[PDB]
Amino acid sequence: EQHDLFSGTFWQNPHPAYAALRAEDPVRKLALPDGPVWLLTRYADVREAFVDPRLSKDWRHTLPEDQRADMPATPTPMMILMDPPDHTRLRKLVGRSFTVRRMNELEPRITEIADGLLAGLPTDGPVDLMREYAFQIPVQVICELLGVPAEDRDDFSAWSSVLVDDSPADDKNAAMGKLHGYLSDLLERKRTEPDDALLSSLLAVSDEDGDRLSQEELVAMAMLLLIAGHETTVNLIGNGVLALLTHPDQRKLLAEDPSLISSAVEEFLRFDSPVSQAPIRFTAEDVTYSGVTIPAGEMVMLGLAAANRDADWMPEPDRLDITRDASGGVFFGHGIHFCLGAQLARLEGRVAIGRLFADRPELALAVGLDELVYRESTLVRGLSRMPVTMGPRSA
Ligand code: HEM
Repeated sequence: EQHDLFSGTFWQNPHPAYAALRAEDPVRKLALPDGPVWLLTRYADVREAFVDPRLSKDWRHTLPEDQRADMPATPTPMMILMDPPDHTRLRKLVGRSFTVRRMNELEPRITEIADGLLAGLPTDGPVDLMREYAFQIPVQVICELLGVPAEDRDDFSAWSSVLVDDSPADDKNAAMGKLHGYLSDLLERKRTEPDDALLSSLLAVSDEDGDRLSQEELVAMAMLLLIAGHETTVNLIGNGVLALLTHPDQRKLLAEDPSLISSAVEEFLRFDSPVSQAPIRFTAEDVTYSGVTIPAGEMVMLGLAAANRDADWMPEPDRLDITRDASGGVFFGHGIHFCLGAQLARLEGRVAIGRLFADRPELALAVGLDELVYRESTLVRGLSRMPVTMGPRSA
């Protein structure tokens, strides 16, 4: 029978809806509030679509040919909203700074951030694990990555939460201006006073033809990292913790062998992908997937959460198996826009989740599954809150 889509029963558990879509309606127009968008749910179609040159990030394909003259490529020069060759240049410049060592160097800091939060949580609560733990880690990590002065952090975090929906969308519109101004000035302090962190690194960036990020590009890139790395990581933590709380068997396996945490994080990303659909693509011309044709100029979402449970890709896809092999999941995307932060996200997930279950072996949900409340956000699989009882700290 007809499962609700992006409404009703869908928000608490969209997986049955996605399974029915993959089986019966794999390429489907969705009447979303701000406008209709097409959804692809089969793994093979999603994978193809990510490398389909006819599926663009350039919103100007929504305009008929005669209306394009005046029009800018992007509303903000963010690399995620570009096609090659412009994307290729920004990806080359920023990518330089995302070194293996920079990631390894962050691990002790992420560990300290997690331990600091864990220390302040009570044994008997109940406590909202989202507000109190998952929400805090990723922005504190972004602060560390970028080199936001520790005095400016609680302020930085404050305006960051405003971007992750506190009140109406009037304030975010100006919170961007605050973060833009703040980052703009910080970049100046880094220029005068180089440090080992990312903002400083991004200024040095210079290819042999002398190329470098403009002042405008630098701030847009920093804002992109904040936005791309905050809510996403929060939901990796929230969703992975929930997966363990709801699968006693897998939780036992991890407890007996803590080294499974890396494999576990890959499986959480597959089993309940936090970026549930990829951000919109635009058809540059008509495309046909699973015999269904999407006209030129349309908006298209790639169903990552749906694709990651496609049995044509992964056998027993509805089973959580933290020993499973990750291979080929689409939770970080695929092709040219593949998540720049994937290594950092994976690090944050394994520290946040691994340390929590190590610190609090008797952690338990304090409500029934049917009582969990998810954010009604098209591209997000995210708990609004997670009531838990932390239980005693491990011996
Ligand atoms: C925590 C879990 C995360 C998930 C599931 C995730 C997922 C994704 C996905 C699916 C894409 C590609 C979107 C598309 O092709 O339309 C992407 C791109 C991107 N992500 Fe992540 N992300 C995560 C964390 C992060 C973090 C921590 C950072 C930075 C520290 C980051 C930075 C970026 C950037 C800059 C892009 C754009 C890359 C490009 O356009 O070339 N992400 N992410």
